[PDB]
Amino acid sequence: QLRYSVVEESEPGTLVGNVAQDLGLKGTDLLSRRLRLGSEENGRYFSLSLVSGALAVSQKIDRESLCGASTSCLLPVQVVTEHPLELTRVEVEILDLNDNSPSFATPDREMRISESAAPGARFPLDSAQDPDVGTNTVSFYTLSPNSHFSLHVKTLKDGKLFPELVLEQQLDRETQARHQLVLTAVDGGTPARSGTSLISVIVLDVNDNAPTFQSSVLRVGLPENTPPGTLLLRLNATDPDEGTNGQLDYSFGDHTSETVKNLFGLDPSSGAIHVLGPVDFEESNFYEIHARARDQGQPAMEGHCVIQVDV
Ligand SMILES: *[C@@H]1O[C@H](CO)[C@@H](O[C@@H]2O[C@H](CO)[C@@H](O)[C@H](O)[C@H]2NC(C)=O)[C@H](O)[C@H]1NC(C)=O
Ligand SMILES: *[C@H]1O[C@H](CO)[C@@H](O)[C@H](O)[C@@H]1O
Ligand SMILES: *[C@H]1O[C@H](CO)[C@@H](O)[C@H](O)[C@@H]1O
Ligand SMILES: [Ca+2]
Ligand SMILES: [Ca+2]
Ligand SMILES: [Ca+2]
Ligand SMILES: [Ca+2]
Ligand SMILES: [Ca+2]
Ligand SMILES: [Ca+2]
Repeated sequence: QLRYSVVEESEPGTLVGNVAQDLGLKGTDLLSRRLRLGSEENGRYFSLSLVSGALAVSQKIDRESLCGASTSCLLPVQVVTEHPLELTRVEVEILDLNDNSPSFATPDREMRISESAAPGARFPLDSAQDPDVGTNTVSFYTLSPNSHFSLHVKTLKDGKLFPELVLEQQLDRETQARHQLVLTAVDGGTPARSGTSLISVIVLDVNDNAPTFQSSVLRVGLPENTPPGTLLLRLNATDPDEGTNGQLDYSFGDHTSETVKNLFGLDPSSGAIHVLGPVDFEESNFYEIHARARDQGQPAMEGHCVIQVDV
């Protein structure tokens, strides 16, 4: 017969409804007819005033803990009167308050994306939660302003939100090896409550840079009486890649003359060039040697250089 409503989390003593008034009871009738609550468990949440005859909240009620994700939260109690005895079914509806804030699984989420990632590659994000119902749950997401990733949220047939990152511009570890992005979930409350997640995109290295010498061609001079052991020059090639792909070992061309191979010595590590044999100006007065730096990776890459030695 009787249907009342009360807002969730309301403090004990909050009026739910005037039962006695609705049942046509007044004054002595409340004690003559022995107004009561049923022996059911739902009497733990409510109190029926001996004086007022009004139904009130007995303890702070959490509709999240009661109904969960139900559209409506009904709490049925039973009112008992005597002389004559007659029972009244009372349904109290617990209305949803926007007292829960959007939450993420982890404050910080790491995403390891390869540098070679093609534009348009989609990267699903962990969805946020908000145990409130209606618009009091997660309404929309926002992504902090950046230059490589785009936020995309689509609504499923379920109705739940599914956020994912979209790569707008191609990454480059040699520019920045880390992108920190902030993912914010916001509910549709007024005021709106929120939660964040710090997404640190770790750009994984790709061997897309070949070694490079300081100069394309470098010419040097050498006296005709240069003693063996003297270092002519030190090769300098730089690879901006990381780890193995950035380290290199020097080498001569695959078709360097045997004369230049015996006369000129090199170091596959330092790149320093020493002379071993004799060097007469009458035999030859010019040498072009094909220098070559090669990085340790798969697929490997190599840079090339030509050194002109004048004697
Ligand atoms: C070999 O060449 C590289 C670059 O080609 C040199 O790197 C230097 O790096 C510092 C980094 O702070 C820069 O400020 C310099 O301007 C770079 N130098 C040049 C010439 O570009 C590196 O010094 C060279 N090594 C030798 C032994 O000369
Ligand atoms: C999350 O977002 C809400 C609404 O933008 C803010 O009110 C809150 O302080 C947090 O920034
Ligand atoms: C959003 O902001 C909160 C509070 O500053 C952080 O805990 C979270 O990691 C994200 O940066
Ligand atoms: Ca609650
Ligand atoms: Ca709530
Ligand atoms: Ca909420
Ligand atoms: Ca690159
Ligand atoms: Ca790279
Ligand atoms: Ca390399």
